[PDB]
Amino acid sequence: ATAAQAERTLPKKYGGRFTVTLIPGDGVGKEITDSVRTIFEAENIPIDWETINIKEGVYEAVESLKRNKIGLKGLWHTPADQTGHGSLNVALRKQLDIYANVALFKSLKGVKT
Amino acid sequence: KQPSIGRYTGKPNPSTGKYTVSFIEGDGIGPEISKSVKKIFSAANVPIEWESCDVSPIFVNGLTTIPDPAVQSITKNLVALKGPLATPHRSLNLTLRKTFGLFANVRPAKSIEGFKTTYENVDLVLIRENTEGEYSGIEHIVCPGVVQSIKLITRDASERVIRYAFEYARAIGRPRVIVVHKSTIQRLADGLFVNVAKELSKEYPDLTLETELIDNSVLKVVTNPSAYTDAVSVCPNLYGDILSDLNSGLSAGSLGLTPSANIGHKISIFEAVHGSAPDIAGQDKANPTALLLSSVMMLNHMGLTNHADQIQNAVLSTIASGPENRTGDLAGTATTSSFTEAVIKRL
Repeated sequence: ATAAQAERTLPKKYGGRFTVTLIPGDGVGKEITDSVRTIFEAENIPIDWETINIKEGVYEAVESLKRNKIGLKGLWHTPADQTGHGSLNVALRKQLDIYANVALFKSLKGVKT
Repeated sequence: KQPSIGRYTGKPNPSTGKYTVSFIEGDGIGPEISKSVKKIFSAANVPIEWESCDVSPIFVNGLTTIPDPAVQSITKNLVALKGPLATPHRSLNLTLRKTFGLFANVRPAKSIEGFKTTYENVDLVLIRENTEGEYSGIEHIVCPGVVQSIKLITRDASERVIRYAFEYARAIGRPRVIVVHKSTIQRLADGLFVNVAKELSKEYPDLTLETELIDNSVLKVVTNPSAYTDAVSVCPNLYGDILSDLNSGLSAGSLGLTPSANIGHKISIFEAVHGSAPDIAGQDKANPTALLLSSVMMLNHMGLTNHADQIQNAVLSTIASGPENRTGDLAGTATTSSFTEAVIKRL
């Protein structure tokens, strides 16, 4: 059997159009994501957002990403109190075994540092 | 007597005493190996005139066809004797069987007197289905990396080969007739072949029917070739193609000595199974024995027993004794030329 038609493991794509997951999340999340949307449709980039919003529906974020394979997200908020729910930023990563974080610290020309 | 199944319809050409037979000299050593046969035939006074024809293929509808000149000739005279020919979209030999309704390959492999090979007392006869089986054109790409080759086995095609086998076994006085198969893992396909023989078995009570797996047919034949000297084995296309080229390997170690007969319902072609040997062509080194024996097979098929036995029992078979005779391929020193006259002497 397998190889060509298989490939249920690349990023969601239908006739040239990727379907990426969008998780705005808490705080400036909602605004900062929108900025990207706007720049994206203004550049007519062939991607369609599947966008999700949420206490334990961190399930639905996982389930979505498992379909699309790729996502773009802001940060969720995390309680410090005892009966608070727990990161669920880490929950997302642990449940998808997205085990590697890369942060890029490169200074920018027009910024006083 | 001879086999009812591919019966020759005689009729010598009323104007001459003779029967008409298409030749097809073929190319390569064909020409020399050919007139070698014409001469030896002349000398023995064979009731046969040669109507040579050319099978160089046309291409009506992209599908390779065979020329009208040669078709009319061969359908008329119900018999032809072809030598070797070269290699041209459809197998030349295939469109040759399809246009003349040839369905059975008869392949004998017998030890030659005065030519020593590793195996001894090998006298083998095998009939092969040459219509269907593994060799129908049917194969499919069912998906990306997956292929199906389809083996076709029908009772109609099986019946008429198995018959010619019983009837041929009877015509050469062999008691046993073996159905080579593999009903073991090809239950339906080979099973049908086998059953069709088992059912035909009854209307040929003088012969005894045995059934053998290729497993054993190949094992036993190589351990001891003579255990099948009362043979006639019938088998589907693939087992046949292999066993016959094997049997020849036993008898002579190559197949420069092997004759084949391709029996059709009303037509029949008799050919040598060696190649065109293009590099030895013209230099007069070829070895007519192969084609020559196919002549004999043809004679018998036509009814000219006396002549066949004459040209085989004496001549060639006997002249291939004495290294001054023989050809380069058998240690001998003789030319195609000297082999032919040296043959005619003991005619």
